[PDB]
Amino acid sequence: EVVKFMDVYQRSYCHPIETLVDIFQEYPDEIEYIFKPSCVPLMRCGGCCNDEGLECVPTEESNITMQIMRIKPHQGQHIGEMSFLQHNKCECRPK
Amino acid sequence: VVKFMDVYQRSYCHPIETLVDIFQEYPDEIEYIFKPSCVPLMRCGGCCNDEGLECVPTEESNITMQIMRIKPHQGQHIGEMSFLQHNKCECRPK
Amino acid sequence: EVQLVESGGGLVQPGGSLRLSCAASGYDFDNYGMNWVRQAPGKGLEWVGWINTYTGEPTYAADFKRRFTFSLDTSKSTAYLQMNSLRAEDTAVYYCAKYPHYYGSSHWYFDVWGQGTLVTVSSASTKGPSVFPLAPGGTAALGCLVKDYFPEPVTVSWNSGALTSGVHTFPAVLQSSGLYSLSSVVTVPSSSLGTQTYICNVNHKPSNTKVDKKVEP
Amino acid sequence: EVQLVESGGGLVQPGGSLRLSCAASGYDFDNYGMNWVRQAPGKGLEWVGWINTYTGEPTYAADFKRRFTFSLDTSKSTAYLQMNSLRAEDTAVYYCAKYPHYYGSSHWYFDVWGQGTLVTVSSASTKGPSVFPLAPSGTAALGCLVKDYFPEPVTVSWNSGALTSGVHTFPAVLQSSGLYSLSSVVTVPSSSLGTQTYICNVNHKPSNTKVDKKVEPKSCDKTH
Amino acid sequence: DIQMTQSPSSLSASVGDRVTITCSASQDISNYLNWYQQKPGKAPKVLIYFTDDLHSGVPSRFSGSGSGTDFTLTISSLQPEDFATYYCQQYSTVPWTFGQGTKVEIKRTVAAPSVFIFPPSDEQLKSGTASVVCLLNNFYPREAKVQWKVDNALQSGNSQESVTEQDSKDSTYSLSSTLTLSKADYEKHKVYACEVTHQGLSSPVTKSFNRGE
Amino acid sequence: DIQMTQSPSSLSASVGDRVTITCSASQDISNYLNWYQQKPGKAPKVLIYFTDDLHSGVPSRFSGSGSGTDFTLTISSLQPEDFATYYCQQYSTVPWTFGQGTKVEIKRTVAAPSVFIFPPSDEQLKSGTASVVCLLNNFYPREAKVQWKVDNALQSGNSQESVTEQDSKDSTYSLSSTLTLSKADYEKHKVYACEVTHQGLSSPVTKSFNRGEC
Repeated sequence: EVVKFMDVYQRSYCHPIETLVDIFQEYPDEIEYIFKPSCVPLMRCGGCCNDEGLECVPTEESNITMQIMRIKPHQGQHIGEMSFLQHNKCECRPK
Repeated sequence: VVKFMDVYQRSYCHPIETLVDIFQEYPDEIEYIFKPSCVPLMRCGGCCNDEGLECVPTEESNITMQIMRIKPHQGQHIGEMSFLQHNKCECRPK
Repeated sequence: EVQLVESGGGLVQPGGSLRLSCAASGYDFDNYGMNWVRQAPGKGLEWVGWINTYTGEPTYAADFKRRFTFSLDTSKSTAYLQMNSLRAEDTAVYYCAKYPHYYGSSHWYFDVWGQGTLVTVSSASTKGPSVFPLAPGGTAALGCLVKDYFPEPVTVSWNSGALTSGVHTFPAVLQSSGLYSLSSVVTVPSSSLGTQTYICNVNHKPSNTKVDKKVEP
Repeated sequence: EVQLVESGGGLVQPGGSLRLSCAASGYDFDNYGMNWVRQAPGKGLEWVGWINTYTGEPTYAADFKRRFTFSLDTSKSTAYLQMNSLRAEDTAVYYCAKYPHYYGSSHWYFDVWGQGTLVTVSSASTKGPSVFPLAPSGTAALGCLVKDYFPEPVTVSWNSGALTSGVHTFPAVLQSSGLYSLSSVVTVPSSSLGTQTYICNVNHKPSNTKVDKKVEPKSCDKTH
Repeated sequence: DIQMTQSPSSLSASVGDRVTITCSASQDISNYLNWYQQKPGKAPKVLIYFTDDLHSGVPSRFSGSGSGTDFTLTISSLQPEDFATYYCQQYSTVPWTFGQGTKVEIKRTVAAPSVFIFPPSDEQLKSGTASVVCLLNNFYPREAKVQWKVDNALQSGNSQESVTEQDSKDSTYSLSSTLTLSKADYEKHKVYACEVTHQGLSSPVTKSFNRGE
Repeated sequence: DIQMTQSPSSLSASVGDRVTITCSASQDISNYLNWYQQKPGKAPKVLIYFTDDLHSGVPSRFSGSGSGTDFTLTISSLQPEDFATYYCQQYSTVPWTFGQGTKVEIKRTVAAPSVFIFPPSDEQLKSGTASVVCLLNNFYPREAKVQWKVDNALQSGNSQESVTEQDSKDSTYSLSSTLTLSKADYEKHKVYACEVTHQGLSSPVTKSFNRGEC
């Protein structure tokens, strides 16, 4: 079908969306592990603002805890809990 | 706490809603302001079972969305613009 | 169906001011830019400017920055054009016109136009017309004479619009008195001058005139 | 509850082969690596290696690479250790032990173990025990003598686990016949000898011998 | 401001003729040029945008070409309803500007007027004025001559004429001439006549009436 | 392979004493060292991991310290149920390796054995052998002497002893001595005795029976 103008604009406006984030980037100091999965689904600010001078940034944040399998090759393999940053509220602010 | 199996299943390579910048998809449309300037498209994302593999589209389709175009000082109107979606993803080597 | 209906025109004095309105229906008013165009009587076309119906941002042709103002009421889907310090060279029919739906790329032509409202810059007073009959197998001619009115315009119809074939409504003529006059006539079969009533409906809005004159043998 | 139950121990001839099995329960078998550790009679601990239970990939201590093989059956949540070309120095109790939940960083200690299963490299045959009463003659001692079995181990309980305090089950001694012998004794109140019954329960799994010997005071025809 | 100049300013062509209208711009506008048609008493209607894209609903006998500073609108087979004034419009830079317009008249075979004369109505005379009206109906070409005669005296300076726009189905014109006299002068004479001279009449046609009969 | 050396190899301490056990690595291992406790007949149990992290469920009287190549396990107040072998384990490089073990025995007050003697059963005498059993119950310390006499003749070569592990509630030991005879030799003689010598007894204790008399 055709997505109507007002529908597209509401659905694309600045708000938290599920975003797949690479576990190694959120933890650059864990160089020695393989993670499974290697990325996690987190709420992060996405979408656009009403003009090019604004950007979508978080104004409220929380943490969520997920079970991630760590493997260090030849040594061991186990699951455990890791914490990740989420965005709960977003605002359009100047850059 | 999110359990291992659920995190793994939700994070594995599949089409996920993704906010795509309209000018990036239409770099010829140079003089316009677009409203909204991005659209939500199903695009591949997520991870693969090991670092040698990357997530990539295998089946694609188009979606038509009404987008407002503004050339500042000249005019303003809406019309239809077509965008590429991903329907199926596969993990393949890099 | 997309239509723009304009209103607000009529007499205004030199140096005075007035406001025209353009009421939109049959489409989403905010999605298309609104243009204003004017045409002085018997002359060419002149673009005044346009207003962004989503943000309210106006753009004026330079010669009109100082005396013309655009504005929106988006809850009434109406655009407004306000004019002050009017001169005689501002006497014209003022149109509104929306921009088009685009397909592929943007081309700034005017898609749907209002019907236009005449603005007359003059300090003279209105004058309402008097309506006289022009009384009548062959063909017969009949009509009515719309005499001594100001300003333009006057509209004439026959049998409330049921009769349009063979109607001629003549351009108004300006008499030495400064007042307008015109004639409207129709040709009909003679045989029907017995079985058939012919009313001419005359309308001069600036004087609140609405006449229905029956023309008979 | 998280438990590891091993099985498959027993007699095997020098140069022979067998498969040990470690059945897990009470957690997701695929989420933690499984280690194998062995302990020879009276000796220290020896890490054999471990296996990735999610992918199946094994990792062997060097001395074990040629004769020891790991494998999985994830549907039955079981890890296997197969061994061949066996020698006397492989006589040992073999343990499986799972890696732990991590909290901060990863620490490779052994979290939950199996009970262990004993592998005896020998050509001798299986022989079940004889069970004889040690009759009581104030606190009284009584017991039963579990004689002439092979191989280890024998379990002994009293009244099916009801009776646990005052019990001593001495370690087996090897006789010159090459068979084991042990005693199990319990001290009990001297006045309960009439009423209370005392049964000893001997189980020698290698030979499917289960005996229950009731022990009570001997009536004699002379008294000093 | 970009000046747009059309030529010719007006033209006459017969049904079926190819008609051509050009538009020159005071500076390069690439292809940002549209064509409008405007019929009497109506808003203009876009025919063509972007030099040559035909708007939906517009017959295919219209087409456009050109680039830079020179542009052309062609009607490949002029039809009677194509009577109108045609305007070009640039959208290269603001302000949008228009050409002066090109009037298109249809040429057709000569047709003589039908003539009618109307005495002043008893209503009008009540209020003290007399208007005598003479109608020339559905003729071609537009040029016509109407002389008023009162008791055979040729009249002068007391009459006004109006002509309709060319009819869009049969391409004819109609004309009205009004003779205005005081009620007093009107009643001092007997015979009121208008004499019509037109290419389609070999001898002048006279319509007349006698006052009070 | 990294070699873990523990010392001492065994030690003896009283209830309440502070006990310390050291582990030495053949090369730096950072803090990648665990400690395990193994009680008789059970799988090892992790006490401490990562040098000093007390595993949940383990009494706080266990603690660890060290780094590099030197590590210490401490028992701040030794309890009777801490009788065990204690092992260290490095996880700096594969293969994981263990120290050789430290046996911790509990020291307590002298206790004399209670002595009992059991004649052979009748069911066993049929089969042609006779076993006579002497039991030494709940004594300390471990060293005891058992001598058999048949009609006052000291036996030698025909008995075997077995000692239990230190008891985990009272820190005592028990011992059994079994004298083996053919059914023929057992009926040739009448009086059967075991003579027990232990630090808790001022002079030896003797237990005996006569064949066929209760």
